[PDB]
Amino acid sequence: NVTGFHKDGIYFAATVVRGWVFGSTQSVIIINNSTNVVIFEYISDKHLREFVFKNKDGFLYVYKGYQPIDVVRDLPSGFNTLKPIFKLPLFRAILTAAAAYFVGYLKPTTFMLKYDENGTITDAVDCSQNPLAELKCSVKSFEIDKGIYQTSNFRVVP
Amino acid sequence: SITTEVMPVSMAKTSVDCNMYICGDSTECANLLLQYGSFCTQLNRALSGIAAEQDRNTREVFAQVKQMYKTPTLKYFGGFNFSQILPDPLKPTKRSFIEDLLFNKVKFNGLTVLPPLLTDDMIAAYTAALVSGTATAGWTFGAGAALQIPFAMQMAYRFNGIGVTQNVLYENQKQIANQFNKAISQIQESLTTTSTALGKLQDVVNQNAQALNTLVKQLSSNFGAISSVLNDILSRLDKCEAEVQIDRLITGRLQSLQTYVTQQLIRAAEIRASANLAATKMSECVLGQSKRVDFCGKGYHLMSFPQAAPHGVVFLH
Amino acid sequence: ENQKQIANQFNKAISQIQESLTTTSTALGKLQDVVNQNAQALNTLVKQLSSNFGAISSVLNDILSRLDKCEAEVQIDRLITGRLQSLQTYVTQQLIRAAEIRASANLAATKMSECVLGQSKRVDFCGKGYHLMSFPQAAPHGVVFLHVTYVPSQERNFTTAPAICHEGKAYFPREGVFVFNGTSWFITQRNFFSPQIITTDNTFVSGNCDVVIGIINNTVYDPL
Amino acid sequence: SDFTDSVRDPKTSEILDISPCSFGGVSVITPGTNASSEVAVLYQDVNCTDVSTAIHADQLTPAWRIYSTGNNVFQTQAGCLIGAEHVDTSYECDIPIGAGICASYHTQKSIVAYTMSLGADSSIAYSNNTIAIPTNFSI
Ligand SMILES: *[C@@H]1O[C@H](CO)[C@@H](O)[C@H](O)[C@H]1NC(C)=O
Ligand SMILES: *[C@@H]1O[C@H](CO)[C@@H](O)[C@H](O)[C@H]1NC(C)=O
Ligand SMILES: *[C@@H]1O[C@H](CO)[C@@H](O)[C@H](O)[C@H]1NC(C)=O
Ligand SMILES: *[C@@H]1O[C@H](CO)[C@@H](O)[C@H](O)[C@H]1NC(C)=O
Ligand SMILES: *[C@@H]1O[C@H](CO)[C@@H](O)[C@H](O)[C@H]1NC(C)=O
Ligand SMILES: *[C@@H]1O[C@H](CO)[C@@H](O)[C@H](O)[C@H]1NC(C)=O
Ligand SMILES: *[C@@H]1O[C@H](CO)[C@@H](O)[C@H](O)[C@H]1NC(C)=O
Repeated sequence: NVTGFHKDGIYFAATVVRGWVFGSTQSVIIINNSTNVVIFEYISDKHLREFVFKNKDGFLYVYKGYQPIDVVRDLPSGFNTLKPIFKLPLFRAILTAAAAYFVGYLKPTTFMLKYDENGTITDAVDCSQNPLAELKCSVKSFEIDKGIYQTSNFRVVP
Repeated sequence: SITTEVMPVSMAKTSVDCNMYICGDSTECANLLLQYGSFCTQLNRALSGIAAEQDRNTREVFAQVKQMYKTPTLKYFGGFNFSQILPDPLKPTKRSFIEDLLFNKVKFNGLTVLPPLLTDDMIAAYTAALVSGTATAGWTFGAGAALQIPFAMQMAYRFNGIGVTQNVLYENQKQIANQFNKAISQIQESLTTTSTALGKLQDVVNQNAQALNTLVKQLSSNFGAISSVLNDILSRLDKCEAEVQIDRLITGRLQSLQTYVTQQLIRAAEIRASANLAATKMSECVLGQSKRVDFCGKGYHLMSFPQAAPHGVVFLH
Repeated sequence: ENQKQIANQFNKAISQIQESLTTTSTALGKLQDVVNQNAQALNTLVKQLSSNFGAISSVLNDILSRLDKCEAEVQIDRLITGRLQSLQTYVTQQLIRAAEIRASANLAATKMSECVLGQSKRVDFCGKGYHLMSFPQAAPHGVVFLHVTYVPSQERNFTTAPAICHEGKAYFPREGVFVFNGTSWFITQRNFFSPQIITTDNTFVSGNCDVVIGIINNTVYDPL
Repeated sequence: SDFTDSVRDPKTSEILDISPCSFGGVSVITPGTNASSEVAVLYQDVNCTDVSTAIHADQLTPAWRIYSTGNNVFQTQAGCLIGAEHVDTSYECDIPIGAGICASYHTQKSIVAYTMSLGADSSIAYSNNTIAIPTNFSI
């Protein structure tokens, strides 16, 4: 589920000056311009661009991506992966300048990724979505012939 | 004179959860067991294969007819009284007298016993159809299509197969019928009086019970740790002094579970050999007459009737 | 009398089994199962090599490039113990599987020794029905038999009788049974309907027709 | 096996028996991912009124996020099935389940469960003065 605007790490995507703030409110500032990037005053030098933020062990990972999309009000269903860009040793974000941004949440779950020859990420299916998905995740193959299989054990949490 | 011969076919299907047996409900114990990477899925796969092998054994033994036959309304074929072998419609249960007197003669650990694919009535239906086909269609219903023969002429043919001419049978049929009825009554009395005649099936059940009991009892040892209960370890130590005790419990319980799996594999191999022998015995002794000496019964062989048994088959040669 | 019909049935059977072997994909289940079991054992051994067994790292060269010769000894000991356990488990599973394959090989050996080089009178050991011969063929890590069988069909009802008597003497068939046909009686064999006239050549005498149940009054042709 | 089974209550001095609440192995039955993508789930040896209540209260540790079905529940002696419809007609067994139940993928198609079929049923008539003789054969 994602919130359309026409905890433990958040997901960002946006269809334009974009800024971020992080704190318990001295201030942690991230400002992205058209050409320059300004960030502990670290200074460095349609379409859909995706930033993945995560935080563990006193470190914060920032990942970036890019994909050319079609001009439409919602977001089309598609497949793309994003590479890491940087990592730093140290939730709502404001942007300004017809524009939209969407936020999804992160959960600790297991995936299973299919590579290829000359291969980036080509296909992936989740391991905690469907019983068929759990079966694919357990037999460790994309094609399962007819039969009965045992995957895991069920238990009721008190 | 008729004689009995008991064989095992299948043993008790079972399964063991690796995460429930070794660790309790602590997720850190799941992490420490995941350090011993990809180990306890092998045991579960082996026991699943064992259960599939048990179902294969029962299916390969009993289901050797492509069609079945209705139980005849009359149980008297020329002086041969068959009321003790074929099932009777009076009882609400559809089992014969021999089968009914022979069936009556013999959690916190994640242990489960899966039910068999075929129930008792399933096997009883197979046995009743097979016996009726022997009694009516003669020796040609598994070797091709069924061909109905009167019982006296089939007896004459089987005597001719032994080496005795037909006139010997047809001159003294009543004496042979009386001997047959006395033999059935004698074997019924011998089955119902004593308590030790089904040794092998009781031995299989007792061996499986002893293995499960000694596994459950071996769970209760501390393996050199300060206590034998994992929850008492996790309620009395921090996350660097309890790790070594958890490691010792993991190692000991892993050794015990691996030993139980190996013993189960060897025992299943022995039961598979017995099941294949029983399958070829019934395929070469009920559906036909065997000229191999001393393979079915003592002396010369005429025919044989199978009966069901708890995890087994009982022949009457 | 009907060699050409049997030859045509033989050729149709060979063509049918060739088509059935070439169309489907699941007929050689057992050899594929053996290969897949061996591959799974090797794969899980190689994957189990990649675990650390509670040590600080799962690569031995990384242990020997980051510790001295008294702090790396305990980690080396843990790797030795874990990999020893894995290798011993693989050896035990291989021994049991080899025992199963040895049993199957002995069964196949005695099957071909008692079914190709000779004709077996054991029912339902080679093929369904009666057995004529068998041809072996090679297979990847195995042998494939082609048993040829002779099965009867097109059954017909008849009226039968145990024995007949002509002048106070019981007559019993030599090899075969008595069939009424709706006409005068005939003698036949038990697997193919080919009637013949009752004659003293294929019939033998024993006793009188007073004690055997179901004697029929009928004539016995003597060839003079 | 040195297991805490019964406890005297430390305050009112009554008797409490301790049992482990429901758990077991789970299995999935599929017709193979070449005909469809719908599967069915078998929960082993539980009277799964408990399982239905606990999954409508969202307390099962196998976290099926989008899977929630309670319209097709069938009870067997090996456990209970969610995702299959009970059919009284007998057919030859396609995949084994236990206690004489076999699932299959016959009729639009769906997963159906039924009772084991013995085979081709027939009945040969007996008479004590009739014989049967074949007249033809096929190699
Ligand atoms: C066969 O034996 C049973 C044994 O109780 C008996 O009841 C029945 O009458 C017998 N059948 C006869 C004598 O035809
Ligand atoms: C033989 O006769 C019986 C009754 O007379 C009949 O039910 C049966 O079908 C017949 N057999 C064949 C092969 O026609
Ligand atoms: C058998 O009976 C038929 C009449 O149904 C008759 O035509 C035939 O000749 C008989 N068989 C022989 C060998 O005579
Ligand atoms: C066949 O059974 C009937 C039924 O009792 C009997 O009357 C007849 O005598 C039997 N047939 C022969 C040849 O004995
Ligand atoms: C303990 O406390 C309970 C709760 O107030 C009280 O009912 C009880 O009398 C006290 N004493 C004992 C011995 O249980
Ligand atoms: C399951 O429990 C309910 C209520 O306790 C009961 O009515 C039902 O019969 C139980 N199911 C079985 C198979 O015993
Ligand atoms: C056996 O059946 C085939 C096919 O129906 C037929 O051509 C052949 O003539 C039959 N055999 C005899 C001996 O009639």
